[PDB]
Amino acid sequence: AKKWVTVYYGVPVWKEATTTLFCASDDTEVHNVWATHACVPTDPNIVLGNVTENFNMWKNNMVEQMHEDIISLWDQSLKPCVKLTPNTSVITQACPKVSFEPIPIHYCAPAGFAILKCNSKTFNGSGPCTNVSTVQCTHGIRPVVSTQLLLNGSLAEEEIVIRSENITDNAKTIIVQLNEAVEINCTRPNNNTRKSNIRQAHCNISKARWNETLGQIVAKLEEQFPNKTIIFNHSSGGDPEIVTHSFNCGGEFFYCNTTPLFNQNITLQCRIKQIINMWQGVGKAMYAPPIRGQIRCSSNITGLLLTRDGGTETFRPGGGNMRDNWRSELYKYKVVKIEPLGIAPTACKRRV
Amino acid sequence: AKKWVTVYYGVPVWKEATTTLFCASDDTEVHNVWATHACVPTDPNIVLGNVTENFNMWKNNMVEQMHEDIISLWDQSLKPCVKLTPNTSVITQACPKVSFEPIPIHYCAPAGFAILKCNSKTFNGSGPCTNVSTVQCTHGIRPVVSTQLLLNGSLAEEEIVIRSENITDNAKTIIVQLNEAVEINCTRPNNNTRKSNIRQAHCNISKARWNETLGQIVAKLEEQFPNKTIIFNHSSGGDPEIVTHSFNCGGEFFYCNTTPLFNQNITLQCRIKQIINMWQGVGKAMYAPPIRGQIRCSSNITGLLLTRDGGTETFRPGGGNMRDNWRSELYKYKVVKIEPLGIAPTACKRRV
Amino acid sequence: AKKWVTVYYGVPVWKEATTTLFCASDDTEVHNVWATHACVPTDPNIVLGNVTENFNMWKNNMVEQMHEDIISLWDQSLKPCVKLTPNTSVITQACPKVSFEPIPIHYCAPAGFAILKCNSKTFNGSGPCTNVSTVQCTHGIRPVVSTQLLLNGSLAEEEIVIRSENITDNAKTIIVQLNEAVEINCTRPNNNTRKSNIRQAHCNISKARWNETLGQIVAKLEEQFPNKTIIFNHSSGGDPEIVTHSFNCGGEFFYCNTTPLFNQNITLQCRIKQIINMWQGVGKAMYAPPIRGQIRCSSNITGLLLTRDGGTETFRPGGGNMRDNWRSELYKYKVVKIEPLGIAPTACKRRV
Amino acid sequence: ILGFLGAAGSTMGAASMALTVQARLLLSGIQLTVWGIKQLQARVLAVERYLRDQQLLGIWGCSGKIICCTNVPWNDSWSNKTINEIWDNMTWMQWEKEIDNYTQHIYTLLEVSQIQQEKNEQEL
Amino acid sequence: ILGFLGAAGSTMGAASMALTVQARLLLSGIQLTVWGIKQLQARVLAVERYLRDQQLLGIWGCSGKIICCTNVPWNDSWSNKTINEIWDNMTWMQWEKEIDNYTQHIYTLLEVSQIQQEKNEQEL
Amino acid sequence: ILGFLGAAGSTMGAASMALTVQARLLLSGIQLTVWGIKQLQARVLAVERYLRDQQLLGIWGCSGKIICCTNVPWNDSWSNKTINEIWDNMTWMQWEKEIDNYTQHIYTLLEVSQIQQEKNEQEL
Amino acid sequence: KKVVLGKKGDTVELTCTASQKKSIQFHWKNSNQIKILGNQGSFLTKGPSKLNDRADSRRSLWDQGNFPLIIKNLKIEDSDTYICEVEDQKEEVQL
Amino acid sequence: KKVVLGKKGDTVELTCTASQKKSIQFHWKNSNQIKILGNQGSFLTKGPSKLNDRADSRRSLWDQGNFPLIIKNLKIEDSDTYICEVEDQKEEVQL
Amino acid sequence: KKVVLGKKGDTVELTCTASQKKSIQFHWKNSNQIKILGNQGSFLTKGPSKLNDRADSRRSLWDQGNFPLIIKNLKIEDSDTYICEVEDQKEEVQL
Ligand SMILES: *[C@@H]1O[C@H](CO)[C@@H](O[C@@H]2O[C@H](CO)[C@@H](O[C@@H]3O[C@H](CO)[C@@H](O)[C@H](O[C@H]4O[C@H](CO)[C@@H](O)[C@H](O)[C@@H]4O[C@H]4O[C@H](CO)[C@@H](O)[C@H](O)[C@@H]4O)[C@@H]3O)[C@H](O)[C@H]2NC(C)=O)[C@H](O)[C@H]1NC(C)=O
Ligand SMILES: *[C@@H]1O[C@H](CO)[C@@H](O[C@@H]2O[C@H](CO)[C@@H](O[C@@H]3O[C@H](CO)[C@@H](O)[C@H](O[C@H]4O[C@H](CO)[C@@H](O)[C@H](O)[C@@H]4O[C@H]4O[C@H](CO)[C@@H](O)[C@H](O)[C@@H]4O)[C@@H]3O)[C@H](O)[C@H]2NC(C)=O)[C@H](O)[C@H]1NC(C)=O
Ligand SMILES: *[C@@H]1O[C@H](CO)[C@@H](O[C@@H]2O[C@H](CO)[C@@H](O[C@@H]3O[C@H](CO)[C@@H](O)[C@H](O[C@H]4O[C@H](CO)[C@@H](O)[C@H](O)[C@@H]4O[C@H]4O[C@H](CO)[C@@H](O)[C@H](O)[C@@H]4O)[C@@H]3O)[C@H](O)[C@H]2NC(C)=O)[C@H](O)[C@H]1NC(C)=O
Ligand SMILES: Cc1nnc(-c2cccc(-c3cccc(C(=O)N4CCCCC4)c3)c2)o1
Ligand SMILES: Cc1nnc(-c2cccc(-c3cccc(C(=O)N4CCCCC4)c3)c2)o1
Ligand SMILES: *[C@@H]1O[C@H](CO)[C@@H](O)[C@H](O)[C@H]1NC(C)=O
Ligand SMILES: *[C@@H]1O[C@H](CO)[C@@H](O)[C@H](O)[C@H]1NC(C)=O
Ligand SMILES: *[C@@H]1O[C@H](CO)[C@@H](O)[C@H](O)[C@H]1NC(C)=O
Ligand SMILES: *[C@@H]1O[C@H](CO)[C@@H](O)[C@H](O)[C@H]1NC(C)=O
Ligand SMILES: *[C@@H]1O[C@H](CO)[C@@H](O)[C@H](O)[C@H]1NC(C)=O
Ligand SMILES: *[C@@H]1O[C@H](CO)[C@@H](O)[C@H](O)[C@H]1NC(C)=O
Ligand SMILES: *[C@@H]1O[C@H](CO)[C@@H](O)[C@H](O)[C@H]1NC(C)=O
Repeated sequence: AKKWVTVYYGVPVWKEATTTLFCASDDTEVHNVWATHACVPTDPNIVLGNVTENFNMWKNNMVEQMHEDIISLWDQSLKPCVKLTPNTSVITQACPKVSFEPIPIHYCAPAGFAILKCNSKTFNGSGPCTNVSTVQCTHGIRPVVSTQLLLNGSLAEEEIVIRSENITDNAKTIIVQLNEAVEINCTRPNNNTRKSNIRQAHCNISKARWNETLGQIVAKLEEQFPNKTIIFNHSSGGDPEIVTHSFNCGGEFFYCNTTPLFNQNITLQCRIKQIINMWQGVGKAMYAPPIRGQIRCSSNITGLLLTRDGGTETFRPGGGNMRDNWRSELYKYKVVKIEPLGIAPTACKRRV
Repeated sequence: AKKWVTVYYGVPVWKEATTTLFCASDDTEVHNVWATHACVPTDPNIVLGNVTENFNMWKNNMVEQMHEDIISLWDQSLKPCVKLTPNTSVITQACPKVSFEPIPIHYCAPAGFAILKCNSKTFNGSGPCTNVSTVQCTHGIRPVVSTQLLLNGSLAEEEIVIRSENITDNAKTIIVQLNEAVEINCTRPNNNTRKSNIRQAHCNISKARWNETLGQIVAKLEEQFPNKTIIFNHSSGGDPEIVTHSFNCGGEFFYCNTTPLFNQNITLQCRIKQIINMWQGVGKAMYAPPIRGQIRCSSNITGLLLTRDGGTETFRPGGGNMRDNWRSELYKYKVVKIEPLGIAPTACKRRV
Repeated sequence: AKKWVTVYYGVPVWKEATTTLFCASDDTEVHNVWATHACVPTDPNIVLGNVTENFNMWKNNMVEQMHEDIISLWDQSLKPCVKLTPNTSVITQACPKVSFEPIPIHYCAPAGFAILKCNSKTFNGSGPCTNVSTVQCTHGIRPVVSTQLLLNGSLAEEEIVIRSENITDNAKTIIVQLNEAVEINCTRPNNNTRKSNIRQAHCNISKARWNETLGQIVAKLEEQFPNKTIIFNHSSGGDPEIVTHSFNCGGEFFYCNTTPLFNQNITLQCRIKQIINMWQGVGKAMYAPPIRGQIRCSSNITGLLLTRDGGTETFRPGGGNMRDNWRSELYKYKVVKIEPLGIAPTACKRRV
Repeated sequence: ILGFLGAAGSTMGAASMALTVQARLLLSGIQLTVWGIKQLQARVLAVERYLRDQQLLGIWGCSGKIICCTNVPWNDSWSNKTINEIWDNMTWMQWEKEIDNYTQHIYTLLEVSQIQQEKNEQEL
Repeated sequence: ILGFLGAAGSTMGAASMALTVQARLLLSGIQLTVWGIKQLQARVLAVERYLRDQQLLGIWGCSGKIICCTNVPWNDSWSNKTINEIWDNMTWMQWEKEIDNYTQHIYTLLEVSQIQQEKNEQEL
Repeated sequence: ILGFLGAAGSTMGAASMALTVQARLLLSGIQLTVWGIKQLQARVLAVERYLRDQQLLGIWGCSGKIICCTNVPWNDSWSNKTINEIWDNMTWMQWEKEIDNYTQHIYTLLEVSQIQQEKNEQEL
Repeated sequence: KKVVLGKKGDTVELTCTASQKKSIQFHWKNSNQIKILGNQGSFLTKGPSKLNDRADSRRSLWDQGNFPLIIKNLKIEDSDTYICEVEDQKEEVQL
Repeated sequence: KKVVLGKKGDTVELTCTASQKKSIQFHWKNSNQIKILGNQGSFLTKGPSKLNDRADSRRSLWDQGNFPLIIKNLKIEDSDTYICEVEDQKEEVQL
Repeated sequence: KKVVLGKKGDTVELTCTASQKKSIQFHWKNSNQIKILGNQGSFLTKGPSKLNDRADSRRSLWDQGNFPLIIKNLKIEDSDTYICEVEDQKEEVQL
């Protein structure tokens, strides 16, 4: 009847890890050149029982490594001719053009660690996940950088999922993951060699697909705001990299007017430009001017970065933080460690 | 004086294993193409003391794996143009000719297992082997398929060894392993392009070698049947793949009349044919017709599959079970596991 | 107050090892061909606390392995046309010329062993080293063979270090390691095709560098012999491989008159010769005659093998033992093993 | 595998029962290079932690053990629950979380107890 | 190497004598990638089975041991032979084969004995 | 790492103190293919020697232990020094060297003592 | 034994069976132990029987454990008993 | 609160600060919770404010934890209080 | 010591020996410690002795542990004692 302290070894109790993951992945392309020495060949090839875990995508740490490895890749591979760091410091580089087409990479746990995965389709957010499994490696993610539309990512399993740390507040973004992709075809045709045009381009979006998609999004948004009509608007202002929709294909820096999407095919007017701001930190960079021949991007719109007005309701596109883009894919994973030692009350005593 | 139960760890007691072995082995040839992904590079490089073990070649299990891996190799590599499975189901395939020349492969134990080997030259059979050693890997075996004569196998160390589960009964075969090889040269010369000949071929066997070999075999057979004259005969009937002697070189299917061997060089008359029965299971297959140019096989007769008449005595060639062919090489090996825990009576007691 | 015997596991007590080290290292060149199968790729990448260790370069054993591996390399790679072993036995070989340019190799400890390193710049000798660290692998050493001058080796960190087992005795050599290298340029120019010249060559040594170097050496030698003027002399006699300065570049065997160095540039007269004595053991060998075109060696004089007169003092160059050359680089290393078990007096008792 | 009993997902009582059964059955006997090496590196680390922990536990008098009973009484202020409430209804994760802030106190006490007993034994 | 004493090929008595001698001497101190990895995989497995078995044996009160003496008497019906007949003339293989069908009975009894002793000790 | 306590470079007394502290912290929780394989081969060997030694030590009654106390008295002729002179001022290397020639004598005595105790216990 | 005895000029079929459906090798023999018909590998093998030129089987049924034996142009002189040596069984049937 | 109130026609500058110097994302808002100006990624982001065509910042200072907000062509009608939502703090300042 | 003393105009041979047969390096010296003759590596090395132009050895015997020393054109003025510093031994012989 006397209660005593006893100790057990092999107790399966988890704590969050602070470790570093390794990269695994699969012709001079810069990501392939990098991967050649940066990543290992991939793994050629476990649901847990009645467990619950509080995954929190906005407070994760897998993100910092992803957002350090990509800057290193990018900065080494895409050299500006002029790079200005703020006094100021200006350096220059040789500027050959390079092939640029992002490839998937996987993050994998080092010895002693494992990655928890949330398998709940109706993920919702930072609340408890009641469907948890374990892996060594995450699925492959293409480190695509873009601003208003999230391109070439994964799709929601069944329904559009709106994930936001605080929907009500509006000082935070809303990440919308689509359960369907919308195809977009962007190109700069030949016979556009004028100086006053090599910097002009256009994009085609299926009219029906876009309209079907927004109707589905609105039906989901109305759950939070059931008494209001939802109106989409264009951007408010600020740096051009985020005012309009920016992306990069073939090494060229593209900007597109998305007003017609948030106001046959829908045609957007796009431009290519030599002077850009950096996303790597505060500063500017100049890249060598465009080349001749037809240029084309082919992509899947898989999501949106939206914000909502404060004080009928209005939403508009925005973005600029590559970390937000990384979260949209890494939200399902957490890395943990095991501390195999515990204490419990018992009903025995040591002979003394 | 009181006897007590005691337990020891590390007790070297063997049990037969039921595990799966891995393949190790050494230009588009089908076996090399297969081996490229099916087998590992070979091992660049132990007699036991006073032990005895009952090896049983007719009740082994290394055979089933060998006879699953070869079917997989073969079926993937030598596509029939028409394959009929019995109702019936008929499928077709593209039929390029392929290079076909069997190479040796080795079977090797996985972690936790070892292979016992019998080193008794006078092996005899399923009785106890008093000369036992251990290996990880077997010697290499070429998966040659043939019917009446066993070709390109190993030779007996000193004397012809006759191995049969039940010699007396005759419902079972007799595998004769020679201690000498007899060379046979089979070919289809050029300038044989007639339609009514591309399907004709012949084989030369040294007269003296054949006659010397049979005299040696008979002297050994007479040990079982000392009061009878031994007469060899030709086959009785049944499927042509076994009635006559069948083999395959270069992908072509050859048949030879061995009557002159069991009735300068001895010349046998041979043919090449497009429609064959399968050895993989019950069914038939058609292969693309023969090609032009001189075709040659070069081989070592290393053994025979013989049967004996029931009710002077008569023996004849026969065969058809590739498992019998596999046993003729795998009889020396057994795979076991160790259960390092035992009990013995002792003369001590635990303090209580 | 009663003292008892107790035993501890994990006691860090060292003993000298007698093990074998493995080679690691980095176009048909003979050392590269050898290394291809003889050495592993190198290691891409620990000072001890207050410890002291008696390193003894003249009683080490790393040397025997180095002097077995090099003979094997050399003998396999540089075939004499005629090789005589003493009765006598004479064999011959094909004699293609080979590329010959020594590369660095590293010696590395096998599992269970480690190599101690002395990091004391003022190494001095066989006395205790008070600065000790551990490595798996030594630095790379080029197995260069030469007689009077030690070429292409390492330099002393600060000052010329004179290492000799017994300076006073003179039955032993003095190895002088320089803290500066002196460049020497040796060549056989074109347009020297005479028969009675293809075997003539010359070397240039900077006058100032040589004179500066000797003044520094003498200042150091005077520490041992402070009341005597030091005079350098030429060799006394004996086998030509050591009477004059011998070396090998491109496979050719060179001999140089060093009298002007021990008596603008200083020019030495050199010769190339077909019949040599072996350093591998007692015997002789003939090598194929010289080739056409300009031949050049480029090297760093890093040390000297000197002896001193017995009974003003006189020193002269000499050499011939490749083991002495090996010691000049291996003196900093020792290989040891750990015996993790010890005994100490204590103040406790076992309950009985 | 540090989770020798596989208890994540079930309560502690069940885990102990499962061990007894499995131990009985076990005694009774009832790219390919890269990932090859990584698979082993993981096992070697786990072994080393295991062996290490088994002797570190000697500080509390529990070396060479998976389960170790004490002479330090439970302080009810650390839980105020019964044995069956804890062992039948809670998982190890729930349990350790419940008492996560008393760990250093408890470990300290275990060390102290072990020290006192060793002292007492050597005095005799 | 699970056969720590190397007894296949010799009788049990000899194996025990051999152990004592060798243990004393030991304390006293008296393709290349593929097969490289396979050689280690084999050792890692053996280590894991060893460590596992050493704690599984606690069910009979024999953890952390190679050799463990009992409080369960031998039932002569299982052998009807003397100590020297078994230890001097039989190998481990011959011996286990002789008593192969009493194994579960014996293991059961060992577990039972251990349970009863643990019970008796905690009652005090 | 066989040098579990890291004593090369410091005296024995300090090493023991260091162990106590570190053990507490640990319990409390306070070319790439070639060298890849070699790094593991080294660890596997060390593990095997460790596990082996831990049971070999049973010959002196010290299996499953890092530290083991005896019933064999110290013979002063082997040292003629005090406990603090040895433990506070000497390193393990200095110490073993000081008594390097009595090792076989001591090991023999430890075996003998263990034998006698086992005999005495089985007699009861 | 089982009896399935026909007359001269008939055709008869007897079925031997296996319980495991493994297309097991088997051999049909007369009372004088002469091999008549069997399953060798995947092939039909005949022995030096008087039935060598008359007997047959149903190969596709071997996979179902059914090993029928068909004798065409049966003679009364072939009246004998025969054994189905299939698996463990040695069933005797008169024909 | 802190008060830095100017008059119509002026230009004013307010500084919000971070203690960790991480160029933390932040947003400046009025009392009606309208986003005016903030730091999104490395970029300057504006909201649908009456100040959208007048306000600016000092990007190079974000690395020092200084997030100044400059309003050019200030009107008295812009008199309000605003929040520096930088890190944990929610500093209120009148402009 | 051992004495092997010849006369002016003679040729003499002395043999120094090793017990291990390792072709050990060795050096022959006079009483004034002048190196005369030795084994350096696999080569014959001479010292600055009056015998430098007269002495020789038998290289093939070094492998048998035999290190003979031959003095041609011996003078009575060379009468001295010499040391066989071979292995551990320092044998003294008069010539
Ligand atoms: C979303 O995912 C999709 C799928 O991964 C991404 O779409 C790919 O985008 C890349 C962008 O370059 C595109 O690559 C081109 O494909 C063409 C197919 O024939 C190639 O011909 C072309 O090569 C030429 O341009 C390269 C530019 O860097 C040169 O490096 C290369 O040498 C070639 O250059 C020749 O032609 C040019 C003509 O202007 C001439 O000036 C040169 O001198 C030379 O003659 C590229 O490889 C992929 O095909 C796209 N994939 C698909 C399926 O269409 C998409 O970009 C992702 N979205 C985002 C935003 O990343
Ligand atoms: C017992 O072991 C021995 C030794 O392993 C086996 O003997 C070998 O059998 C193979 C069977 O093909 C034989 O291979 C031929 O060797 C010739 C040597 O010069 C090759 O020239 C020939 O290549 C031609 O034929 C191939 C047929 O598949 C083609 O794939 C290949 O491209 C070549 O084809 C050219 O010539 C033909 C001429 O008819 C023409 O039609 C084509 O268009 C093309 O021009 C084969 O490689 C080995 O040489 C044999 N080994 C020896 C030592 O003789 C033996 O078969 C084993 N026994 C059994 C039953 O397996
Ligand atoms: C100290 O270290 C330095 C640095 O490692 C060593 O110096 C190197 O010594 C090698 C000796 O050969 C020398 O190699 C030559 O470099 C030349 C540079 O252009 C090459 O052209 C030359 O190649 C020719 O000669 C080779 C002789 O074996 C042939 O094998 C080869 O095929 C080439 O032969 C052509 O030219 C000859 C002309 O006579 C002609 O007969 C042939 O038919 C054919 O046409 C060698 O590679 C290195 O360059 C030296 N390094 C430097 C920095 O100069 C130095 O030797 C070390 N000291 C000692 C004593 O080892
Ligand atoms: C009751 C009871 N007592 N012990 C067990 C039990 C049941 C299953 C497994 C184990 C066990 C014990 C020790 C180790 C391991 C193990 O899996 N490894 C060794 C350490 C490194 C990882 C591999 C399992 C005990 O039930
Ligand atoms: C006091 C005190 N008691 N034990 C320790 C202590 C402190 C640190 C480490 C260890 C220890 C014990 C056993 C093993 C190891 C170890 O490092 N390995 C296991 C054997 C193979 C190499 C790895 C460490 C004990 O302090
Ligand atoms: C869903 O996400 C919102 C975001 O704030 C969070 O508050 C809520 O608790 C989440 N619910 C679940 C079940 O995860
Ligand atoms: C984009 O190009 C693909 C190419 O097959 C085409 O199928 C798709 O309909 C295009 N979409 C638009 C909107 O042009
Ligand atoms: C829509 O886009 C496709 C893409 O090629 C194009 O062919 C089609 O003509 C476009 N049609 C209209 C009406 O926009
Ligand atoms: C030899 O093989 C026969 C085959 O049945 C078997 O009966 C006999 O016992 C065997 N003898 C030995 C010694 O293996
Ligand atoms: C026997 O075969 C060899 C093989 O080439 C042939 O040359 C020889 O003529 C043949 N001789 C007879 C007589 O059969
Ligand atoms: C320096 O080397 C000489 C060579 O005999 C040796 O006697 C002396 O003790 C050494 N001194 C030190 C401090 O190593
Ligand atoms: C010294 O050597 C250099 C090497 O090329 C040569 O150019 C120079 O003329 C030489 N000078 C004298 C005076 O020896």
